[PDB]
Amino acid sequence: GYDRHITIFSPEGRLYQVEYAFKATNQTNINSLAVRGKDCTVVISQKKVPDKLLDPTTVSYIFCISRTIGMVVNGPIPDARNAALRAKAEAAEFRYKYGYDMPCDVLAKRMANLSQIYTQRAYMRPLGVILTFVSVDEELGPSIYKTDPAGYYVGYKATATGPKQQEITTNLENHFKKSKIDHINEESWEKVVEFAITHMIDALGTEFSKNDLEVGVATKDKFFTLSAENIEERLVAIAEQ
Amino acid sequence: TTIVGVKFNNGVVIAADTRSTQGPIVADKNCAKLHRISPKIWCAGAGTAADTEAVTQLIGSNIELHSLYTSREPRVVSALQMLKQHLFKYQGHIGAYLIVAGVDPTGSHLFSIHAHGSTDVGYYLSLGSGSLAAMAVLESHWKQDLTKEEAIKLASDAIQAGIWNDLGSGSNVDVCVMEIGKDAEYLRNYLTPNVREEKQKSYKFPRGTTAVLKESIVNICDIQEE
Amino acid sequence: GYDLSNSVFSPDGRNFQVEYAVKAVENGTTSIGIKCNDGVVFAVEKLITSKLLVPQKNVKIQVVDRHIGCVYSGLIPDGRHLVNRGREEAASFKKLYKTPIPIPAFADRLGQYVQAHTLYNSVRPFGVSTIFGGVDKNGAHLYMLEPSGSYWGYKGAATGKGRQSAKAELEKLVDHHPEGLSAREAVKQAAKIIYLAHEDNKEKDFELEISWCSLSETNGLHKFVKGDLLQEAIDFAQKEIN
Amino acid sequence: TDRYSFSLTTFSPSGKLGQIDYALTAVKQGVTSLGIKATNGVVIATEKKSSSPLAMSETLSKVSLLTPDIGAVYSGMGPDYRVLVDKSRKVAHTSYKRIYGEYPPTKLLVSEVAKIMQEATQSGGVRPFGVSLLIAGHDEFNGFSLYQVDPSGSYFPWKATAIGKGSVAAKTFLEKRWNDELELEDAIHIALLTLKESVEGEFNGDTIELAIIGDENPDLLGYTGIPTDKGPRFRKLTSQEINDRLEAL
Amino acid sequence: GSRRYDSRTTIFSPEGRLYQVEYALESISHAGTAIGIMASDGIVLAAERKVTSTLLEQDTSTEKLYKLNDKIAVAVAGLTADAEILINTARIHAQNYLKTYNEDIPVEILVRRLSDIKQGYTQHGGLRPFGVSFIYAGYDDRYGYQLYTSNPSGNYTGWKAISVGANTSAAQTLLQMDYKDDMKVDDAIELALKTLSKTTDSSALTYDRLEFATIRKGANDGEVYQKIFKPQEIKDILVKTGIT
Amino acid sequence: SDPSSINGGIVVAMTGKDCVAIACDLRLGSQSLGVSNKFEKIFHYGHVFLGITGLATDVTTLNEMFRYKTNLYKLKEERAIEPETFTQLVSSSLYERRFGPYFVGPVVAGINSKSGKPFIAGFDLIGCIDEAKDFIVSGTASDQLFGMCESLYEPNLEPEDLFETISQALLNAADRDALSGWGAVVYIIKKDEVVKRYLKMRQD
Amino acid sequence: NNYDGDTVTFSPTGRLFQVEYALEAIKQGSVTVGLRSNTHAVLVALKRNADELSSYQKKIIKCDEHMGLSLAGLAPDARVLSNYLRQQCNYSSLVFNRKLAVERAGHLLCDKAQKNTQSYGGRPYGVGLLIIGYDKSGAHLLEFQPSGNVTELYGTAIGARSQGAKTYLERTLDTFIKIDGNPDELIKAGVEAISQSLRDESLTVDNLSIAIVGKDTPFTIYDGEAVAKYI
Amino acid sequence: YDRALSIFSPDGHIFQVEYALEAVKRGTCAVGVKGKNCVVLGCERRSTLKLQDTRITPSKVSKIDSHVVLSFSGLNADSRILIEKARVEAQSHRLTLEDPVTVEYLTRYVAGVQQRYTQSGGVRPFGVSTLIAGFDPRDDEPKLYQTEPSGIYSSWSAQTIGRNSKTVREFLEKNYDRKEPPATVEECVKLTVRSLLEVVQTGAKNIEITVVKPDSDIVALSSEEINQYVTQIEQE
Repeated sequence: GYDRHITIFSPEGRLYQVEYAFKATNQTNINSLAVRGKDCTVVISQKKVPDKLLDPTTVSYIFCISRTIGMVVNGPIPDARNAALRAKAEAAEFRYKYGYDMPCDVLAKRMANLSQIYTQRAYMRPLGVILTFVSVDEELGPSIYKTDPAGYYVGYKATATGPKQQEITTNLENHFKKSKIDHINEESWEKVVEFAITHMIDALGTEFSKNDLEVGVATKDKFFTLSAENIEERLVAIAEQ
Repeated sequence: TTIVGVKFNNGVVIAADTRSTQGPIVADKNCAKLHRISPKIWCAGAGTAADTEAVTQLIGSNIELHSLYTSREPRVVSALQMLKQHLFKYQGHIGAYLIVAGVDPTGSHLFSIHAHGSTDVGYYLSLGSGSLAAMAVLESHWKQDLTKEEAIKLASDAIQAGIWNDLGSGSNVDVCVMEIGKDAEYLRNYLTPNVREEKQKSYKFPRGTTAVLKESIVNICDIQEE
Repeated sequence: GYDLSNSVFSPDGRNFQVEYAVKAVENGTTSIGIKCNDGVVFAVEKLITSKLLVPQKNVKIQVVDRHIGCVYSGLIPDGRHLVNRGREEAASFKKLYKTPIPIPAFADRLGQYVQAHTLYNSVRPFGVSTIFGGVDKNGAHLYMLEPSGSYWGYKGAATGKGRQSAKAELEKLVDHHPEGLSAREAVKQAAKIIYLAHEDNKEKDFELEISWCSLSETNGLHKFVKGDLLQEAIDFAQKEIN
Repeated sequence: TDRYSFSLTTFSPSGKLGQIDYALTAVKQGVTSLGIKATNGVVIATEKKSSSPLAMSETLSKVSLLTPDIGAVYSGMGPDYRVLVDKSRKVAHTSYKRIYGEYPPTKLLVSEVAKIMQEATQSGGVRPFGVSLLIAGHDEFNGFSLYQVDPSGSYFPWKATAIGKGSVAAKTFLEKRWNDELELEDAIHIALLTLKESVEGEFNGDTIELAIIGDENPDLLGYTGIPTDKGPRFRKLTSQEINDRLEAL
Repeated sequence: GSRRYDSRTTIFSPEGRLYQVEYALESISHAGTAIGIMASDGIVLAAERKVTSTLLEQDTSTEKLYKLNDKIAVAVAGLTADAEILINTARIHAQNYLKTYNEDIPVEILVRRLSDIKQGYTQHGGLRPFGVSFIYAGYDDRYGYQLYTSNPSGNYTGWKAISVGANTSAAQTLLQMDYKDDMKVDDAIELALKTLSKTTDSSALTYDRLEFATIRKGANDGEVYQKIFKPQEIKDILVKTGIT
Repeated sequence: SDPSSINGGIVVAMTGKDCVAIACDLRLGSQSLGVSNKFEKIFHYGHVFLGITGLATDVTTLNEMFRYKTNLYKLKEERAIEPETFTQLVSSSLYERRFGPYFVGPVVAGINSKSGKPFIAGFDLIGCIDEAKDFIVSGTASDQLFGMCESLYEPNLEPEDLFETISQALLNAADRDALSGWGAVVYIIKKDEVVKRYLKMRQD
Repeated sequence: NNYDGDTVTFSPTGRLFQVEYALEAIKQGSVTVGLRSNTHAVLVALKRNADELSSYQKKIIKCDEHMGLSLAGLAPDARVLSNYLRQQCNYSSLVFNRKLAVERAGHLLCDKAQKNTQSYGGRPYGVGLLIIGYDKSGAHLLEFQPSGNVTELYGTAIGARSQGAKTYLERTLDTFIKIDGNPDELIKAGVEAISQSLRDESLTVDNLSIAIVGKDTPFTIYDGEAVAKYI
Repeated sequence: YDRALSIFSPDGHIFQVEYALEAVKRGTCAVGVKGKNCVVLGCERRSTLKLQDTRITPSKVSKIDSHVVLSFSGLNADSRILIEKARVEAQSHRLTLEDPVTVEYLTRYVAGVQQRYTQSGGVRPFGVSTLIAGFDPRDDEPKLYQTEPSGIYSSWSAQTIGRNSKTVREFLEKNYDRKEPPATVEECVKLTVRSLLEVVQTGAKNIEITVVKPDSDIVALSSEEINQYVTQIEQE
């Protein structure tokens, strides 16, 4: 019985092949935390620098798809680059053929459809990356949509990824209980970074360096990353609060 | 035909005439030339009649998908890009001369598009053969930022100058007003100018005044049971 | 189970076949790449398995475009096939954009290809690690590409058997120079750690081949270090392990 | 090479096609959904569930528009519905809005989508979408009609039906509650009540997604001034509206 | 492995017989009874649905009778899903012949065509055959009314009376004892129903679970008029035969 | 020459009230030569009537093409095709050959069976919906027809007033045309019965 | 059989096992010995018949007037590689006005074999070629593995009993390299190399086939009484 | 797709050919007897079940040409595929070579469909065997050929294929001779009727006869004719 070897259904109503894709994203041990601000969406993510012989600036998990849409990737780095390339290709296609930059909602759905087609081929194995897309659109405001190797996505107030991401979910949920709104109100993008880092520190019980983090910030109509000096300023401000 | 599209502060107005010609012979006294890419992106078509209708229908289908795929209003510029590319592969063998107007959440737009894939933007554009006649009136009376009533007058009069100096334009004037954050009001037959004067006699004939050879009945309901 | 192909996948989040292919690279010749301030100095052990061989005539070093050296270990045909593919890619870039292909760009293209064969069952996974880099307008770069299709930037890299001796001494090299060394200096340091990595290959004897792409020696073009200068490095390295 | 062109569907030795039995299992792991056809409308309802409590369910759609007067709702896998609804939209436009220049009949559309399923049981590198869809609609030629699309690639018309893992319970509930003549208002009250017994989440209008293909709306048509033309028969109810109907049970 | 997962189901068995073709005949015994009886004034096709429920709408259900052209309809016994693909290929082929010769397709040719498609699936591609059995009611002026069964191997057998699906053997013994070569459509309508009453799949035979259709030459001028009865017209004939 | 006006052929159609009428000439020739007087251009699928003018081979190839399509529709939906859905179909099929175009003018005339509304539409070479509810003209007597038809026609005719007007308009145009003339047939199309009536016309 | 029926699987030992089986085709096959000097390359192939009624089959294929290959393995696998080599060699003359470099033809050949070992439903070709020629860089003698790998040597052998031939060539290694300009001597030393590759197969004149290529000496295959002068 | 559905054996065989011949075995029985002025192919007809309209039921002998006939044994599905293909071949000899087909040409063609599926993958040979017979144009020499599902063909003077072909074969050893085939149309026909009445039995209802006479004469012998030969032979 090959229902674990090719992409056919079992009598449990589940595709085992597809489930195994989720069990690869916890093996590289990258955690991410993403929150929607009031003018930004901020995503902070681990950077594992294992040796002295890796150059940390070229160690990446943040790919800049479009001008305004960063993507953070949780799971193996081969599949990460293949996904990043595909996502970029389709976004440029969308600008080219429809005459405006691709929205985040629609980008999540486009990659979701190709990931589902990769779980419908039995000679193309799905990519085992969970993809988070962060943006600030001017049609949906600050947005997060998280796609997965099955082809499912949903919108998020905030999201986390990784092995210890259940721990992160708790902290964030409490934060949105108090505010009683689905985004953090704070007009400085910098202080939304500081809040994001606080929730990560609670969850993982670890303090961070500037080269243990890699930060991407989507502000209104631009996506950039913070350099390593700038990240240290944010971690200095955690103490100031 | 003449097609004007006049942009204003609160929307954009698209207007056309209803006279449809095939040669110097007038095919239709009334026929709307206003087609629907989307319910908020109305266009009208000039030049070759058959080439305008089919291409606005083809990408109308594709934009409907796009609109369902994003789950929001399509953009005017999205329609313009689909059109531009499709025309471009033929290199202008298919003569579509559309003014494409519409509202979407980033604001009002007005474009014109030509048969090769050339595109122009402005706050008033005119295309077709009566375009010249319309344009003169427009440039006197137009000021930046018109109201809805103002713009409707301006558009309708511009087609009217189309009627006395262009023969591709004639009969009734249609307007469709698209405003931002409201439904589009297709004010069909906004102005009727030239209605037919009453005939001297009624041409009525009693029975058998033309010749018949033989008749018969032929029933076309359905194959009939016994 | 769970190695019969590469569209099998395990509940361990591993692909087994691909991990197995890294063991082919472990059976290869020792090869190193030192990222320098102004370039990269590659060196590769070429075994003398017989005095029948012809020295410095069997290259494991194939140049791509003009400024990217590529040297590898593992299955020699598979890596030459990998580099043939990437020479076509280099040409296409030069065609379209009328400029030599950058090092990050060349890496991305190779990575997609090796990544593709670990998804298809119609095409067999790679069994090569390649160490490649060079000098373009964005600096010196050094990249190591796994058969799984992973790469990173490196301040030092190695692959092959004798990477055990090589890798350690690159930790001391960064610790010598936490702001790197000269291209000149790296000639004698690339030679030195092939001679220390000849202690995982001390069954046989070997021939040193050295090549470089650096701004300050060759002008950011990949050339072979030959003649008296190749022999000067061999004399240096030879003394260290004695 | 790539010699996958052999079907991954095969007959079983006691009859019946093994692959679609497996897909039918996938329908009973999915959410619950139902449709009640009234004589002056249709109501369709489903339950919303999320992967995180930090996931928004105001951006989550499981009821989708195929054409303005025709809606769809699924039970089964999310991914499998997501591509297939796009293909349902696509074939309505390529084959009846580029040929017959209008939105297809409900009967017609349902047949075309079963062809798409049928070639996902034929040939290698495909396997059937493991969902059943309810396609509620109104056309001007067969009236209201309510359909159930199978992962077999078969369809049946119904008067009231359910799908999902709580389908058997739901249709037995509906057995007593259906009458020859129904009001749309009563139909809504039955729909939410039936789905109360099959939903283990909240029963607020936030988490219960409600949509009617009831009477048409010409103020959502997007233009006005052709009386002749009619607007969307579909109307999705937002969360507050669904709460008003919960108090009206 | 692009041959490690192939099982080979387009091969013969040591008997000379295809595995998948043999299995298909089983899965068609699942679907309910379907009957064709050839009178002389027409052909009666009568099929009892293989599903019923009371919240199921059976007044618009088409799950057995489908028109391929205005003189040729089929009854389906097997999967609805499998049959559908062939039904639309049939429509194209019948109309293609009308388009080019300006003459309606004889019954022989169409039956042969669908059979070739079924054989084609076992001949190549590694494809499974669609497990369908059709009972063809057809008219042509060259053999008059023609009755046929085709099986999922792609072979056709002429008949005077025949049944496929559930209780195929029982149905057949009833036809053999009661058939005349001088039967009318009226006689054949009553025979069809009484045979379905002994091969019924609930405990009662009901009009709303029956599709019933005839092709009659009673329709004037020599035309053949297919009429697919409504369940409320099938009810009328259910009182004729006194089941009800 | 132009391959549309090489064989001529003409079709007239007018609306009435609770009726439509379409009529054609029987003349079909090749160039100067008259070939047949035994060729009808009016065909019907259900309660829709199709008249087709222009190039001969395209008259007959499109006649069987529209028959191919309407059979598919009819078997599928199990109902008669409507005049409005038929227009859309005609428009799309003509546009298929945009290059190497068709050289005809199809004419759609029927009665909407869901409102009782008379309905007509016209088409020319590669497509164009000619919306009118007055008349639609085609062929090499179009000049003859548009003028004639406009003057005689009054809105809301009876089936029998409609018969006298459409017969006249055809007769005088056909005899002031060289590529028409030999004979005429007129369909008077009601909701329930269609009478087909030949006209005695002068042999031209 | 776990991975031995497949050509697309690894192989916990970091191999593909198909490559080792493709190597056993050389062991069961014929033997050929190559040796070169700076000014000459030499192939001495041992031709083989099936029985006495059978004549011997040519194991040297002329590729050009400066190039030749020899098979030691299976003949139908050799028939694929030989056509491809001949085509790319005429192509080099046609397009680039160039005598095809022996080294470079080895690298094109390497990657060709590789992509059929990569593909499922392929194999690594079970023929080892020794490829000689004289080009612009002098003489060359290459070794073609079933994998694809080319190594350049002054003396090598493949076939059964090849190990003893290479023992002979390592002994006389500096002798034959320093006779230059006399084609006669290289041939004589290759006869003695392949005499250590006999198991009483014996050298006669219709078994023995020699081919050489020189600085100024075309690629020519000697048989008959043109090999009888070197016994 | 080219994933072998025909693959070599360790006995130096092909699997699908061994299975094909057994598929020809379990099918119907064909006897072919050729005279000096006729060919006769009489074959077994399955019409055992009642309420079968034998008239509109497919025949066991199909004419391909106006003097070349073909009969079959094995799968009844596969044979009809060949019979469409042969008809194309028949019009192609006319197209490029003029003259209606020779028997020998048509024998190589059926076999060439089989041959194709024998060497290649993604296809398997039809389980079909044929008896091809007839005249070539302007010849009054009978031709009797046999094709088999391998893609092999054999000339015969008499041949039988199908079920209990050995019983029939032995009966024709003691009646028919290569040396002097029957010198009459009717004698040939009656010998084929006699052989079929052994195994097939069961009247003219299961027994069929087709006769080809030299140079463009195909005639079919109705059930009634067949019955009259049956009674006379039974008596004798």
